[PDB]
Amino acid sequence: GLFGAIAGFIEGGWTGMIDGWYGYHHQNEQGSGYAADQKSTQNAINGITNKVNSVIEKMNIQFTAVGKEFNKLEKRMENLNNKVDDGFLDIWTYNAELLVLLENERTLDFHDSNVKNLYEKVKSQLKNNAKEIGNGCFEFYHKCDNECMESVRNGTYDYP
Amino acid sequence: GLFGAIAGFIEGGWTGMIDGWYGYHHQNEQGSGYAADQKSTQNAINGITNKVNSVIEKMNIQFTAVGKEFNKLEKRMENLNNKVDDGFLDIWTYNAELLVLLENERTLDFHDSNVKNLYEKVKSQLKNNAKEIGNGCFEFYHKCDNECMESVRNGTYDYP
Amino acid sequence: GLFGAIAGFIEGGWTGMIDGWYGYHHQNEQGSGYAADQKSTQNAINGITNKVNSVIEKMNIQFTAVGKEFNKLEKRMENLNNKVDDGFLDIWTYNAELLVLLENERTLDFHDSNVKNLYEKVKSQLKNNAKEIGNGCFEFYHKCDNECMESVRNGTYDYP
Amino acid sequence: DTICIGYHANNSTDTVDTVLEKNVTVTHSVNLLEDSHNGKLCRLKGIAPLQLGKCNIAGWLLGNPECDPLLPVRSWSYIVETPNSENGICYPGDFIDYEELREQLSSVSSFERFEIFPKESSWPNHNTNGVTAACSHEGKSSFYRNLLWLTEKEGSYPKLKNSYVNKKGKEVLVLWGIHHPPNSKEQQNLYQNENAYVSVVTSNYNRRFTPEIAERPKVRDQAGRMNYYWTLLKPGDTIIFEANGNLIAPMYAFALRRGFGSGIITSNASMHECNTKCQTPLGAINSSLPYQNIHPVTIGECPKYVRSAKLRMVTGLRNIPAR
Amino acid sequence: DTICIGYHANNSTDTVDTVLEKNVTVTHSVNLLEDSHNGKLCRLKGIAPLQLGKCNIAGWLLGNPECDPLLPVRSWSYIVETPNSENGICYPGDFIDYEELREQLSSVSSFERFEIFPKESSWPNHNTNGVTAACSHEGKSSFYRNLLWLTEKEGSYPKLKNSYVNKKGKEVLVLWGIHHPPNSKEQQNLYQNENAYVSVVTSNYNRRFTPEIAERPKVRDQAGRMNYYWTLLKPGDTIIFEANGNLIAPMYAFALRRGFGSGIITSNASMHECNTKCQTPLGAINSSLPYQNIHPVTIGECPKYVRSAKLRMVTGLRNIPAR
Amino acid sequence: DTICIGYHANNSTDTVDTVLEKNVTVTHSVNLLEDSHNGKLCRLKGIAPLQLGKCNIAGWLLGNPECDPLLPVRSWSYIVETPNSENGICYPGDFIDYEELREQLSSVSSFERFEIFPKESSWPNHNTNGVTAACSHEGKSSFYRNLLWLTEKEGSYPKLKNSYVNKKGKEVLVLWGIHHPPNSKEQQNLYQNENAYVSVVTSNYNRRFTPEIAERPKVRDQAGRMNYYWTLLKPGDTIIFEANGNLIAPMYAFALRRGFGSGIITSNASMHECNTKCQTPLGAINSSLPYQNIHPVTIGECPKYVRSAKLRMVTGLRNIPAR
Ligand SMILES: CC(=O)N[C@@H]1[C@@H](O)[C@H](O)[C@@H](CO)O[C@H]1O
Ligand SMILES: CC(=O)N[C@@H]1[C@@H](O)[C@H](O)[C@@H](CO)O[C@H]1O
Ligand SMILES: CC(=O)N[C@@H]1[C@@H](O)[C@H](O)[C@@H](CO)O[C@H]1O
Repeated sequence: GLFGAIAGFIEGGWTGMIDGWYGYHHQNEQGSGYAADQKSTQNAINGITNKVNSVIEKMNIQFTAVGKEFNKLEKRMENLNNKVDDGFLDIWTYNAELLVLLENERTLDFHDSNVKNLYEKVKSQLKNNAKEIGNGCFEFYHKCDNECMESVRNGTYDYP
Repeated sequence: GLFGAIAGFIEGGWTGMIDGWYGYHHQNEQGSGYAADQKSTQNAINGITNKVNSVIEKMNIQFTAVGKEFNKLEKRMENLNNKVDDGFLDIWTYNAELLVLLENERTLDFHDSNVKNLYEKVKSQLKNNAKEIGNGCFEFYHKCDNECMESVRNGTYDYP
Repeated sequence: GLFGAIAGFIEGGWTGMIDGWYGYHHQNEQGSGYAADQKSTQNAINGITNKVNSVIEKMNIQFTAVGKEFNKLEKRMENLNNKVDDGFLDIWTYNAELLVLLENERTLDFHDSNVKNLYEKVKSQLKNNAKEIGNGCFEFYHKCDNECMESVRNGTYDYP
Repeated sequence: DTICIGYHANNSTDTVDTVLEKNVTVTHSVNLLEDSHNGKLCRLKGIAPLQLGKCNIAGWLLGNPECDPLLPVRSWSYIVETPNSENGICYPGDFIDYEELREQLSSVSSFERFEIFPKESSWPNHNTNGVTAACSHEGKSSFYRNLLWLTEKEGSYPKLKNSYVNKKGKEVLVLWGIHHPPNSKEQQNLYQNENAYVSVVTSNYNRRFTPEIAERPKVRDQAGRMNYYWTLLKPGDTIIFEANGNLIAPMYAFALRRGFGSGIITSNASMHECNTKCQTPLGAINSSLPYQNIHPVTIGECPKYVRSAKLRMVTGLRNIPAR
Repeated sequence: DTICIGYHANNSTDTVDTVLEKNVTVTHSVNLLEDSHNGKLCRLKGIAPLQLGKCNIAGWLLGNPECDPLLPVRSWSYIVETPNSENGICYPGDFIDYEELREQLSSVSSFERFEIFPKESSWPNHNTNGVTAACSHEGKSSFYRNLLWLTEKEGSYPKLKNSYVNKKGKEVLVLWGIHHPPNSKEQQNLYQNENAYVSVVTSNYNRRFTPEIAERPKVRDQAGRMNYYWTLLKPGDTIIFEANGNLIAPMYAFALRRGFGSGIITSNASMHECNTKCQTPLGAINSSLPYQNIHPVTIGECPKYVRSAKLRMVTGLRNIPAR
Repeated sequence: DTICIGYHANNSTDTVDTVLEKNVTVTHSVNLLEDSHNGKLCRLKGIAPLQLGKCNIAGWLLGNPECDPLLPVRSWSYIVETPNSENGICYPGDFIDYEELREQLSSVSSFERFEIFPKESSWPNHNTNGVTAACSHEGKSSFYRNLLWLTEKEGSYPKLKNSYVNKKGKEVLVLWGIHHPPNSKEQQNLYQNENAYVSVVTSNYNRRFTPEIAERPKVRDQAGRMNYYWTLLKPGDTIIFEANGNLIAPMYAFALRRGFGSGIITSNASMHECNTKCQTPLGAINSSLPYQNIHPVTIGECPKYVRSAKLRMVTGLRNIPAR
């Protein structure tokens, strides 16, 4: 990963999450459970949705394109027509394949970045009230409620 | 942002800083005020300037291009010419629009990255001589003048 | 650099390194020295090698392309042929030059990123068993063996 | 009490290519390449195409006896020829500017076939039963449905001159032919005059035709030849035919209506009662995807043809089930 | 004592699009799309264009009486036709290879109109006052200024042969016509010879013309027709005209000088005393921007035309005043 | 004790450009732009090209006496003309559809030159020794090797009618000419018949030629003219020549074999005993790089031509020796 998070200091994903792409897990006495961070997952959705729609939109509709006939004494013209169709086809095939290859890389790195930033947003929130354990996880020192685990998932959380 | 600084752990910008893109605000019992980081701002200016110039330079001037006439028995040649002109027009419109959309994204990330690294630059200097507070800000432990604030700006300040 | 490592907090490269692109230096009493990280360097080689092969693969071979003659009364056809050849040539020259410029940028950031991630990978292990000094460097608080400096390289070393 | 920060994962096996790595399994992705089509030729926005079948544009427009089933068709959304469209010209000869004529029909949405020169009343002093075994129908010598073979009458071929003023309010496609006997005896026998000529003129068309007599290799068992010509008579204009032999006169002409989006395609697929917005020679397409790798020939509103085998855009992320 | 790290912000309302997000307000950006123009036709590098006005290339080169104001113009930077350029050929007929001639003139930077065959001494044995109502001037029957209608003199039209050796050191564009009477009656009292011909030859040009007489619909009240032809006479070569009727002889010819960057455009904009490096049919452009969405037709050194309505690159950062 | 994390550096001076910075020194890089070749003309996959030398396609196919060295060549990989390929037609005239003939030859991999009409037994009643100073060899008047100038014999020029059935199982290219005397006296002395004509027909070709007599500027000291024509006789078809004058008859024809990848190029480079997969007019290329800036004209499998002066992709990183 470009930002070190995904497939990085956070070895794998959670098949247990089904509310989004990014989220959390808690180890309280009231129980455990996964929860997606709507904020970051939504932004990620609006952006990727915009990316796919931009790619689709730039490729406006292809109107009627047909072949043409040339008599036996029009071989040069027939070959010019051939050079034109093949030349454009080469360019469009090239553009499409490159655009997809390049954006996919950009997209994967995008997610990696979101996870990294989400992790940091939490780390800077908790500060000294917890330690960084198995990468991605945090062990609270004061132990805190479910209503408090929420304060963490929502950016609030009050105490150093 | 891809790097988490702009519109990230540094909520907003300073309409008060007019000497550059990235900088510092100071708070002393000598006074307050803003100061742009020439080093960073300039390097970002060189980069963006070369980028825009590259985009412009790659589109070397369009020389004389006009329409062509065809008699009533040259419909196929007329349509061929039409296909050629439309085809090239579609490709350049596509190329121009795509190139701008993709580079604009990269440019914004560029700035984000610049703010992140400048921050990490200062953080690593004020190692243990202050603490991280309102994100982007640092509260000194020993209280330091105006000259010392400058030692932070020009990358010096060599205190454990 | 985009990630701040190369030419960043790690001012320069090591001419002494001749095993890979990213590595470490020994500073204990059993002698100094350099050691390249096979994991990182290799993964980086797989990616960059794939990138170059993609660029090359996308540009299939140009088959026979030759000029054409036109009689004195086929000036419009001759100019059309000319517009087609120049048109395609402009696009491919533009494509080739843009792709290389943009990917070169990406490649350099990729390395910057790999140095950053490897730096953080180490900085997350040592943790308290040493401090960060000359940027990229860590002074072991407990002082350890050559065999030990190896624990760090092979990603082991799990001490608080 | 521990809170962890993580990312989604699932059982998806979707794969996409990136610049640094190929076949990367991801959680969610979207296909941008349409590879599925109907077979089947369909109506285009409710309008059926013209299926020439065993006939080609030439056989259709000249009225080759084996294309009669096409005589009534008046409108279409596109034209379809098949690999078996062999029935075109039936009497050997050259069809001048045939390719351009095809291009013209490519923007025609419909027309009315009408009698420009009625068989009975237009040629009082000439025979019109001229028929040939090269253009047979039901095993009997016949002739083009839209043309008339004019020949000598009672040992005489009076210089003829016929006009037709276009009052259709549209361009009228007129076709005709010039017959070339293989020898002087035939020329004399069929047209009386040895040095005949044909003249066809309008406000913007002016051509003269001279018989070129010589022995030639037999084609469809004919040493003779017939050259075919055509013009577009503008609204309100007049066309004048003048000749003293060799004229294969127009009997039916076509009042043309222009449209957009049509074209001529070659296909061996079958016509069914389906409707589409996008047709290719292999089958119809119903899709919103930006690209397609089905066929470069398209009628209507279609995705852009590309040679790509796969174009998939990753939306989700690297999928690491961590099983 | 506190020290913060922050970024610039302002009141800029500039917006740009990106792959992930549209209309993003930024502090600094640059427009790369030129959309402003003069609304006028200008001089190109100090040289004015040839404004044919109510005339077209044909009217200009043949010398249509209605195009006399153009007769003296010798050089130009580009040629401008207008939607109302109707005055071309005044006597009905076909202008052979007209489009190609237009293409030739497209690379001509200037020429000298000169008498190739002085009216006074070139045709001692033929009348040269032939005139027509189809080419009237000042409500009076007239004729092309660059051609001469030769007719029978004193009941006779002797076979003529005239030559011209190109010593201008430049290609010489020669134009001429072939008249086609509507009936042999007229053919004979204009040219005497019922069976006439015209021959025009040079070292690389060789063509013969035969009158084709026939009743034709009246165009510009003429049942007759006049076809026009041209050829380029290489430096030093000789062109020979020979005929016994129907020749519409050349009187003036043009010694051509070739240049680069010219062309023919159609515009309804007016000529003003302005100078530009880039001209379009809508107006002149003065810009250094890479793209323009003004018009696809351009003369000079212009920005590349694209269909885009907007192309703006962000230079500054995301604008967050946080007011 | 200390452990540092760092990156590789070296003495490399390679530079590459990026979007943000130009000439960035890197450690490892790869060139993608091929700029080398051997200024030689080579065999293409073992097969040598046809070098026309001082001759051009016209000279070669008509059999211009100055192109005898080419007579035996039966196959090639590509065709090569030089800036000094002047020897085309030697007797002035027009080579009809010459450009299309060149296009036809560009896909011919080989042919067999054979006698379609043996000189000794084809024209029993006509003289075949016709010769001209315009087509001289060894300082003596001669004629095209593949054509025969037929003229009157014993004050007579009988109407000739010869045929040839294509039993070669391949397309046969037939070439011929029509001579045009400058005056009737010459027409009479050479062909006897004042109103001669030539006719050429096949199953799909049909043209008649009429001598057009007129005084003309001398080219290669000839006021006369000779026009050349050609056609492709389909396998099994028959071609018939019929004439009573002016025919420059076919003697040798060409049974053609089609291939792929061939073409005509213009070069002043010399042929050498080298082999290549990619040939350009400047020299041969042996490379695997995606692009080349050597020449746009290519024969074989070559890198894509681009106007770039440099295309270097960085693989290693920013080089900082820190000395
Ligand atoms: C974003 C959201 O779900 N809203 C809750 C809010 O109602 C609650 O008061 C606060 C502290 O518990 O945490 C937020 O997450
Ligand atoms: C679509 C295509 O490849 N064309 C073939 C066609 O050549 C063949 O005559 C026909 C026989 O049914 O089958 C079609 O599929
Ligand atoms: C200003 C600039 O960056 N361009 C120079 C170029 O003029 C020079 O030819 C090349 C090699 O010496 O080095 C580049 O850096």
